[PDB]
Amino acid sequence: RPIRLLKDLSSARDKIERIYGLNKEKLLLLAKVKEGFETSVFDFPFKNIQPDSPYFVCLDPPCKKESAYNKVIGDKNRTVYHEINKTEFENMIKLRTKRLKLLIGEVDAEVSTGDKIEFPVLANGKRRGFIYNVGGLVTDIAWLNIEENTDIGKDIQYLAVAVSQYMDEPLNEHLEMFDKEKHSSCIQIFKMNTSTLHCVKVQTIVHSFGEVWDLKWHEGCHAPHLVGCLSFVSQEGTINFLEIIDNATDVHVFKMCEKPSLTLSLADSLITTFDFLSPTTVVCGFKNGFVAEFDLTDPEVPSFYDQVHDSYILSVSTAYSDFEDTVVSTVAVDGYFYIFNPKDIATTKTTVSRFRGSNLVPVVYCPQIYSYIYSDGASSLRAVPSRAAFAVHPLVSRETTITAIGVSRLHPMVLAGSADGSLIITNAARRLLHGIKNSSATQKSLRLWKWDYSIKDDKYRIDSSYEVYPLTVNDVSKAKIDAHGINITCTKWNETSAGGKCYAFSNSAGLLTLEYLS
Amino acid sequence: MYNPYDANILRELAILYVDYDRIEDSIELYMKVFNANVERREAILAALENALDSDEDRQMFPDINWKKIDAKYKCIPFDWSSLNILAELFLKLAVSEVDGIKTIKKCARWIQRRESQTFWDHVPDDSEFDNRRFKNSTFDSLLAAEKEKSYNIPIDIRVRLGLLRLNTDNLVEALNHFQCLYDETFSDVADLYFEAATALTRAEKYKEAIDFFTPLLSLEEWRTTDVFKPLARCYK
Repeated sequence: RPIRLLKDLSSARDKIERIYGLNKEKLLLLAKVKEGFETSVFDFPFKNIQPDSPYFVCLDPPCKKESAYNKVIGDKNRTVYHEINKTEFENMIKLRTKRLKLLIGEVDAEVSTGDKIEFPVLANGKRRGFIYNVGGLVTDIAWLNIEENTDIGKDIQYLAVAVSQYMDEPLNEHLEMFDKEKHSSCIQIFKMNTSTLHCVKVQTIVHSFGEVWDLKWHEGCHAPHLVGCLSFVSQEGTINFLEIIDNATDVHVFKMCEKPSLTLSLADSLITTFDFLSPTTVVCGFKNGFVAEFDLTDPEVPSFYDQVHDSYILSVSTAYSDFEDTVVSTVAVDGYFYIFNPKDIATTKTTVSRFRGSNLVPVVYCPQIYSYIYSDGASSLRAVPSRAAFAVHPLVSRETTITAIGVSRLHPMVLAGSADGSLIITNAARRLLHGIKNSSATQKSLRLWKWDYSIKDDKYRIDSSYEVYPLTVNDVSKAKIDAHGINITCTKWNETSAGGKCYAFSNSAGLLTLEYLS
Repeated sequence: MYNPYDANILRELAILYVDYDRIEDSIELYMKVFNANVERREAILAALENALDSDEDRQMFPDINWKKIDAKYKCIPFDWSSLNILAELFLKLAVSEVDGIKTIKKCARWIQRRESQTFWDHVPDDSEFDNRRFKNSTFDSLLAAEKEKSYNIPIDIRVRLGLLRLNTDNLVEALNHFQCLYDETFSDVADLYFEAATALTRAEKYKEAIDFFTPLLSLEEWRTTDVFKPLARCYK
């Protein structure tokens, strides 16, 4: 057959062998995922992500593959810090003074910096978890993971939030992505129990690296003195790795950083996004459209420095597999989405699409179904398998741009947040692993929450009401403008088995929110 | 040392520490008495469990080993009589106001035998003091007896907390506390209204101060310069 457009893959078995190949050990995972999640339309049984489940499936990210601390850091490169008082902390990082009026169902509150609010009882069911107020622009969030075989309490878990001293203004001289900008910004590190949802701000780290994004914990940076190690790109144009050294106490501490354990930098170019290809090497993008793989052990010179885009590379993502090459995907302001193999870019570069030039394009990898998940830079969520770039399947349509996307290593549930304050959940596996014919009716999505705001009343008005949106396949792109603070800036599931039903999301005013899906 | 069991010696000694410029030590003297009271209820109900496994509470449980248990746990009885002045001692401190509010929560909840309802000191809102209590998701999980117990703190302590919330600039909770002053008999609270209106004046809440002072213009004891001077200033 001349199999050259998605409509040629009419037979369900033909689709699966064309999109996923014939490696017997690879096909097992798809059968397990299908049976373990076909009935999981909007939620999944806790029993399916547990380490003993008959349907248990788990693919570790490449950074977890071997111990990295002695290679990436070690005693030769410990992070340099000093402790500080609350008076000087508040002198630089002017987090929001005036309280915000939240409404959550029937409850009002005026909520100050740090005011945890458990969900009040709501008419549509047993909501569990909390709203918060982090007090400035949440630019990124990152859940840590701990191996459940360790002596650490299986229900304790950690989360980090990167917070700007800048506020509800969306255009500022200080959030510029084009040029290098060092300024004071911070990381709030939270310890919480997945069992009782009780949470404490353990450490606050202050740094002059400017705003922080693409924030991720290195799951191989294990040492008895560390919580973990926290990795990010910063507005000073460098990649900074810093040690989250553990306290002898549950009491809060404020810290300032003089030198991070490992700084990746390059002459006359600013690094813009990054991802791990192994426990000790990272792919990264630059302002000038270049791509490079740095060695965390030998950070002086990159392994390669090749041009791949015409302008600012926005997001880079790794599609790891136990059966195929570690391909990398990239999108830029030039709108191209390219997939390539770092062994040789020039012989392997492939195009999935060209978008309208859009200044925030979330891209993530769903390792349970070997598919990239992306916003089209406008208002649709789409899936593309790494080995069949033409097989683009649209997942959901929204009236305003998709601004943040999250996915986990234990389940195929995708979370997407639009700049209208809507948060939606959908099962990507139901689209990828099944036939094309009845796609306009067999795949659906659910709104888990919606923020809203009043210009005159000045409230943030979180709506618990669930809404079902069916898949409009032939749909138009849309762009409804909405209140500056209500856009969703990040969204991520906890990926441990104990925490696997827990997720976190943030608006841009500061209203970080977590729920345990039970 | 000669008598650790007299409330007068404690009150006067605590007052001398306030004039000694150690209001902190005055609260430290109180904390040790409150702790002894908390420990006594843990001991009294543990002794009930021992009697089962074999003061009006003595008449309720005469099978307990009361001689040894009470000889070991003899103490000054802590109650609202102590807590109103302790709340005023935090208002006298004018520092660590949030910790003062938390201290008053711990004490007020223990007086009602509801101390085991631990979530009320973790949450930021004063929900347990109002019909708001039904709205928090942890309340529906309580035992029927725990739901039947009293949540009704004295109007005095409610005003002391309203003043402390206002000092922390938590104006919404200050009004939530002061609302009961408009439900109770004015004849028994007009002095608290003077303190609330003057404290609102200190907080630059001049419109609210006038509103809180308005009832005082109805009695000859309160139709005075202490009200006319703030009224005129707030209007200026």
